[PDB]
Amino acid sequence: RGSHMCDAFVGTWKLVSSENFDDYMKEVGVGFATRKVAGMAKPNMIISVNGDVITIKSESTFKNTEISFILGQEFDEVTADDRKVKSTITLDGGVLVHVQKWDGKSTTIKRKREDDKLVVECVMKGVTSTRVYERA
Ligand SMILES: CCCCCCCCCCCCCCCC(=O)O
Repeated sequence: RGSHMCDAFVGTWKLVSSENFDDYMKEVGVGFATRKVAGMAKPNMIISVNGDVITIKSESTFKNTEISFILGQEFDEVTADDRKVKSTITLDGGVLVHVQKWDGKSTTIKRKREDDKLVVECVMKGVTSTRVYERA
């Protein structure tokens, strides 16, 4: 009912820069055609909070996806590249930390506020991709 910690994430955000995303997708195991088309996308990310439930939507020409979750509570996620993963998202000192597990593999996506930006760091096996979003 009062202000939530994650309120700083709430809003509509647009992708403005990406680094190393193709390499990150390769490490995750994303196939050629999906990497090419997904790498071209300039998504909007819409984040909202309602009680304990955080919703993150990604809208792009490639795919529209949405996840809703409670911090610390594992859920099923079908990713944009059609991985069926088990996901858990927590808040660690202001940073949303999203761990995806599938097929004995794991990747971590961190989302944080930096100045007026929302910075998304995707990490797989030593490869990091940084994606920067600004308010739409
Ligand atoms: C981010 C949506 C468009 C690109 C879809 C990428 C599909 C393959 C990789 C899935 C990992 C998703 C990484 C999230 C990064 C982000 O939201 O910008």
